[PDB]
Amino acid sequence: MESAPIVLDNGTGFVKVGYAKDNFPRFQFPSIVGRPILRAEEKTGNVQIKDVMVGDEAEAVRSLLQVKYPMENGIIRDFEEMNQLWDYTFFEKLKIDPRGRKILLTEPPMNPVANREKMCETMFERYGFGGVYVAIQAVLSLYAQGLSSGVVVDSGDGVTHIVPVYESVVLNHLVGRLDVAGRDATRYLISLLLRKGYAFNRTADFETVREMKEKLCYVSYDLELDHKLSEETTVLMRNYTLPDGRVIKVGSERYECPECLFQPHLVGSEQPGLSEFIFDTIQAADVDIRKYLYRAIVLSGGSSMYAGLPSRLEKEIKQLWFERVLHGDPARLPNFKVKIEDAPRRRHAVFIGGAVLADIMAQNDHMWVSKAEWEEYGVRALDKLGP
Amino acid sequence: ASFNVPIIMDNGTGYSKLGYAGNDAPSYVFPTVIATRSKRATEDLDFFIGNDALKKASAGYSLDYPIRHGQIENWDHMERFWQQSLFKYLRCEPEDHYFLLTEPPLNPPENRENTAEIMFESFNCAGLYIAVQAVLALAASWTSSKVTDRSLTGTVVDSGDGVTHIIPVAEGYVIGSSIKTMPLAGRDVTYFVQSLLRDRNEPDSSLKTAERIKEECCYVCPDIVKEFSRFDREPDRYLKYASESITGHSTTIDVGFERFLAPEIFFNPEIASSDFLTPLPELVDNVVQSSPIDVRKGLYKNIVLSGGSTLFKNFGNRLQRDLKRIVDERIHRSEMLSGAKSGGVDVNVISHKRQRNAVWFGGSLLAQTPEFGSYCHTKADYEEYGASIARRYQIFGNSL
Amino acid sequence: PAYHSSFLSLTDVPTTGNIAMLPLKTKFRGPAYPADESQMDIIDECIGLFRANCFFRNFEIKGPADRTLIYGTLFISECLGRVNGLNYRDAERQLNSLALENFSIPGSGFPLNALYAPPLSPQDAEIMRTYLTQFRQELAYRLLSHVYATEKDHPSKWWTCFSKRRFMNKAL
Amino acid sequence: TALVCDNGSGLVKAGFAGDDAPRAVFPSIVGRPRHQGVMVGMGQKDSYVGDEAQSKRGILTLKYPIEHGIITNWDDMEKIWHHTFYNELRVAPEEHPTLLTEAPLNPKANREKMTQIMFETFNVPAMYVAIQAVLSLYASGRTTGIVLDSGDGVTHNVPIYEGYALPHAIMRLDLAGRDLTDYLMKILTERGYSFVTTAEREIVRDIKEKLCYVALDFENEMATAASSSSLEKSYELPDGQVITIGNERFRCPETLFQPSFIGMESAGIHETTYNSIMKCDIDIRKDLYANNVMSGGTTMYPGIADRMQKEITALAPSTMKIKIIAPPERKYSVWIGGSILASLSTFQQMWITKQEYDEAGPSIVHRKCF
Amino acid sequence: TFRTLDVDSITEPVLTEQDIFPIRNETAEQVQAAVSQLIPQARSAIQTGNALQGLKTLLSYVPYGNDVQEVRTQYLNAFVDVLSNIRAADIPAFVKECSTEEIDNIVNFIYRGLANPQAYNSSVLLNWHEKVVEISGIGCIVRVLNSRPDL
Ligand SMILES: Nc1ncnc2c1ncn2[C@@H]1O[C@H](COP(=O)(O)OP(=O)(O)OP(=O)(O)O)[C@@H](O)[C@H]1O
Ligand SMILES: Nc1ncnc2c1ncn2[C@@H]1O[C@H](COP(=O)(O)OP(=O)(O)O)[C@@H](O)[C@H]1O
Ligand SMILES: Nc1ncnc2c1ncn2[C@@H]1O[C@H](COP(=O)(O)OP(=O)(O)O)[C@@H](O)[C@H]1O
Ligand SMILES: [Mg+2]
Ligand SMILES: [Mg+2]
Ligand SMILES: [Mg+2]
Repeated sequence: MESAPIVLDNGTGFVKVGYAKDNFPRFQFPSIVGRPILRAEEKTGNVQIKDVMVGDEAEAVRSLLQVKYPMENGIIRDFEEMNQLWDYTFFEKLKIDPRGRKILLTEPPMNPVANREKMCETMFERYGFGGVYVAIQAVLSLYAQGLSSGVVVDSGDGVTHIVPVYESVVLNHLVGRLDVAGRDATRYLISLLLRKGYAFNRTADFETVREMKEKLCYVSYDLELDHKLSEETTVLMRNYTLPDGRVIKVGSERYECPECLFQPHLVGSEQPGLSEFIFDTIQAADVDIRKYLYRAIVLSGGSSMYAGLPSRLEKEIKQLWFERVLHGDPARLPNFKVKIEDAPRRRHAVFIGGAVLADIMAQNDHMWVSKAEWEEYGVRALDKLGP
Repeated sequence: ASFNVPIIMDNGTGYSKLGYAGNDAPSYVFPTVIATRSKRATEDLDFFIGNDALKKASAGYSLDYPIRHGQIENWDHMERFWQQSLFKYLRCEPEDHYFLLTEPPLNPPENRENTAEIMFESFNCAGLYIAVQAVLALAASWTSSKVTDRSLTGTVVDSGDGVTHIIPVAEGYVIGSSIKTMPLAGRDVTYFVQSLLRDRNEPDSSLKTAERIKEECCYVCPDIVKEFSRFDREPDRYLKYASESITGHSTTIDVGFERFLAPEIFFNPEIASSDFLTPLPELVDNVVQSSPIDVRKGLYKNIVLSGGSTLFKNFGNRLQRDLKRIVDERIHRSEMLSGAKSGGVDVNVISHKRQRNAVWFGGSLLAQTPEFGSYCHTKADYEEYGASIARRYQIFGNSL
Repeated sequence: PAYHSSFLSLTDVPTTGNIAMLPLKTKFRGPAYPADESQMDIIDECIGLFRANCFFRNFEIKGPADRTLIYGTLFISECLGRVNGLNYRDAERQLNSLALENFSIPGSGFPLNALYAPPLSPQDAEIMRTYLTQFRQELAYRLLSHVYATEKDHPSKWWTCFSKRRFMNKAL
Repeated sequence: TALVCDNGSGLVKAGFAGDDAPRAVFPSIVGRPRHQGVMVGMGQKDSYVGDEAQSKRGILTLKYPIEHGIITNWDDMEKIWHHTFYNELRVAPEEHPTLLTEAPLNPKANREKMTQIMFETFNVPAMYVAIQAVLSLYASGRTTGIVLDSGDGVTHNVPIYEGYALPHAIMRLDLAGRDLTDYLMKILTERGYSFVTTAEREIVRDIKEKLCYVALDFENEMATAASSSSLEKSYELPDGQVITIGNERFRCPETLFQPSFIGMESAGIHETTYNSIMKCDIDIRKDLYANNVMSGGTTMYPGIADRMQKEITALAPSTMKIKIIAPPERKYSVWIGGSILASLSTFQQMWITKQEYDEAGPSIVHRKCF
Repeated sequence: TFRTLDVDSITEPVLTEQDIFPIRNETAEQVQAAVSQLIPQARSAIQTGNALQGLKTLLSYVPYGNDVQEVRTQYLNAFVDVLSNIRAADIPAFVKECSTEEIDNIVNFIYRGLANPQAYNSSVLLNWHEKVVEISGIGCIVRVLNSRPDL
């Protein structure tokens, strides 16, 4: 294929993988590992299950598997299962020998140091990569825009994180985590459907409500209007057929599920939701740069894909500036400019930006942490990878 | 509000407990069952309820339980059950009295709406409080009504006939994000006892005989492979139960491993169900570990038991030891990383003299409060807004 | 959860397909390595766990020792189907006839052909059959010492009740 | 008795003039329940303050009505003042004249609304609103000094000589214990610990008060922490869970000397103090170096006085005798100084009375108070 | 809290009805005079027993506008009074000789009549509705749905 640097978005819900200059993931698959189970469920001779089965091999066959996730909240929870994802990623998805290759990895901005350390150790000491770079996921989503300033908010399966950038300087003191994302919204959909008498407690059923959420949920633009369509009308009602063949009815849960991003208290969090987390972040930036951050609020990651989320977010920031800056005086509201950037490709902006950055540093061999540098400095070799 | 005593109705899946605020017991405790017929039309007058419905199966009435898995699902039958509760048993006029009702924490907005229109339009009650049921069961746990005896923080495990739910409450506030429910309770352990009598082809496997074998013969063991082995090692572990048939003759039933294997439904729900898998000690851990960090000692220090299906011999001791194992293994993982011993946490599971009817006794104690009539919907609220007044969830966080 | 084989803690065990040919106490002829007569082996484990395990409806397999315990668990359900109303002597001859008669191995009408591997060579199939025939003859002979423990001319009802408790909804 | 109330940006301190410690000291917090699920008639209410807000905190959202020394919420600050009078001191405030405290370089509207609420809602006979740093000087038995006060929301330097303040040389920094607690909640994420609720903020403040310290030489303590666990300590969470903390113990307080750790463009407290004395005239510059008074709870760290001394002696010329004055009571010194001032004979003519407030309105506080 | 503050009503002004429908090219007193010339002809045609010519003349002009409710209601009073005085056997012969624009005006003003039964007799308006829709088809109601809001 090519001698290029490999780029790997080892995300909490999905792995995405490919090479420098790729305009889209070469492969993308669930970051899941499966073990064989029997469960008072259908069985046939038309398949065979190995003692470890992962990614697409697990997701297509998950009725037969104990499904587990090697990651949660942007951190590796189990490196023994993460080793099985990385084996699968290199040896039977890419079908590559890692020996002496250079690889670009990704993580969110406020992880434990042990996550990056043991992840780089694994690249040098299981796979024998010749060099590694680890990039902050949301600065890659800005490389995908071809853009040097704006506040970039990335919401995936594990974490929602925000990174203000101005004139290519990253405002590291302003970066933050909202510990609500696509998995919390999926756990909330299970909780809301449980009030309707449905049950989804099997490890294989989490991917079923993920696909249901991803098909049927949307962000209410106006809560009292969606509550009116919900309580006065049947128009929000929708049928979903599970891979069982069972049919379930879903109504208010379609707007009530993703509302936990804009109202985290619905999932028990005390943090402010997306609009107020983004506003408190921009409003903490210096006076001379606030306008440039409001004129480029860059959305990223799969949990930014709910229908109406850009519309609600733009409105709710105008509405929050009107409360907290103008104190309810209409006369200056038309002068406040905000622009949500909401590209079609934005679920993959971290990969697409990693494929840009990995090309920009492909020839600059000193930019990567080397295997020869790792084996003499250990974890102190990673002090190259920013502050 | 009126100066007349509030009327307390805990309508469970198995049993309805009916009475007046401030009494030392419910006035009635009888099954939540209706017996119905299956030139003027009067077949909606001809029904019976409770103990008097159980007497009517031989007279050709069809019995039904209008509450199943904690939720009302037949509003015709629940309206007739309430009118007969009010006018036969409680012998009261709704226009003179305020009512305390109950339902599970999950229960649909639709159920509280349907409940309010029957109470305010069919019966025309003066006012209605629909209580969060296991929050009342915390208040029944006090040693006396005096403020110095109150323990406003505790986990409550309620297990009745139809559903079991674990509720964290702290400083008197319900942490609704942390509610856990297991869809299995006292009826599913009866269907399991019944299924085991039926697998042995015993002379009787009627539902009353499987029920009576739970109440009298069943208990919670430490471990079912050790207890199966004890039923080889010791011979008087098998009991003989004498039962009388529907057509009025004697029978004798050998009762065996269902004595320990049937209460194991709570500690291994993979025995009961394909659809629920997490055992009750792990499910109580998930309630306290999802709950805010400053209330976790208080929630483990006071795990109140509630509802009839928590009364199995050795149940609270199995829950306490298995949860203490989960809790200390999690604390020791942290001591072994840090190189310093903790203070630990005491896990206390609390069984108490009012445990059988803790929701009703709590409802009685809370309806005695001077403020109570201000927490009710009054019929004057219902005349303005209708049944929509009761629709909003009390226990969970609402959008809007 | 359900109970798994203590012999999953063993290592470098002989194997065919992905059955473990575990150490076995027996007097029947075949390939299985003689266990210690003083210690529990997989058949003392398989019968001791069976009447708990047959109630669970979810089971995750840790390795080839559990694949062996499952095949035994399914064969105890077959034996308790075959045994009913017999004298102990008639039951020994009926359940040896059941153990000996031609059965499907994994890789052939086998009920769990997704969870078990086919035999790794044309010769691995013969060692898998000659192990499974010896195992299930011993498993039949050992079960009868429990179901005819207290009386000898009728099978104990405290064992015959599991005859319809179909483990994980699977049967041979 | 006059009352003395220190309007602490994180910690209210209240008592009677001529007493030698606060009668009451408590969090400047109002807490509100984050759950609508309730027990009827059960002693259960719309807001909690002070020690009720701390003891109930797991189910509350906690907010301080003061941020950076400025009252941002007046409806909750009047609950805090109501609680100081009617619940902590157990007095009717209309019987007692009240000394209040203020930070230098605050909004004038803060001091106007603070005199207005005291006469118009608490009905006091008389009141006064002193700058905190001159009270901390009067608490220490001296008329010359440069006072480094450091509370929850503000830190400020006031040069004062022969009882005359030098207001052109005053420095103020919007960095103190709130910002150090924020930065500790931030850097504890690197150990893998997530603290995000307004209740967990109070746990991390307790970690900070119990275990954090000022490094005497920071890059040597960093090299020490990289070499050994002898620097690491353990903390018992309210969960019974054990937390381990290492270089975060001294990286947290280093922010006070290196504000750029939180992205803030400022001099650290050494350079701020140096530039404050260096902005005073050369004859006074001889003396205040021997009288660097430290005040407020953010000056309470282990090692802070020795490192404040080793830093300020590298900026000052080598002929100077430098002293850091850091009493063990420094947490309360602005209150102890207010207790002294409200007890002085010559102070009784310079209160603001209810009569001259009725004759002038709330703008009178700018002609009566420094 | 911020969620309830209407920002859209001031940051994105929506289309008005006069952006969809063209402005009336006549003043309020100019249309009020034009109708005040027609109502006496419509009344007079009832007294001579020529109520069919009473409608044909009244229908030659129609008032519209949110500034003219008084003269619109006076025109509707005359319209319902004229329709109430035409014999039910004359309706089929009259409807088939109306233009598509006269039919559109008849079905529009029977709709304004049906909206106010305490003033207007619905029984004759429903009889006119049956016959106008039977002869001219469904499209005449479709033209009323699509019609201007200040008719
Ligand atoms: N159209 C959609 N509507 C709603 N949710 C979506 C949609 N598309 C994807 N998601 C959700 O986004 C999540 C996956 O997004 P993404 O790949 O960006 O996460 P990730 O990178 O793996 O996670 P993280 O960045 O936190 O480590 C899943 O929860 C998925 O269901
Ligand atoms: N001593 C007991 N031991 C075990 N279960 C019991 C005992 N006494 C009653 N039960 C069971 O408790 C259940 C009824 O409990 P209850 O709290 O009244 O349920 P519910 O409120 O949901 O109707 C029934 O399944 C009943 O058989
Ligand atoms: N021993 C200590 N070591 C470090 N910080 C302390 C110590 N004691 C208190 N603090 C800090 O003191 C601050 C409160 O100081 P205080 O002088 O009372 O401020 P304020 O008057 O403005 O409310 C809190 O942020 C607290 O974390
Ligand atoms: Mg991602
Ligand atoms: Mg119940
Ligand atoms: Mg202070």
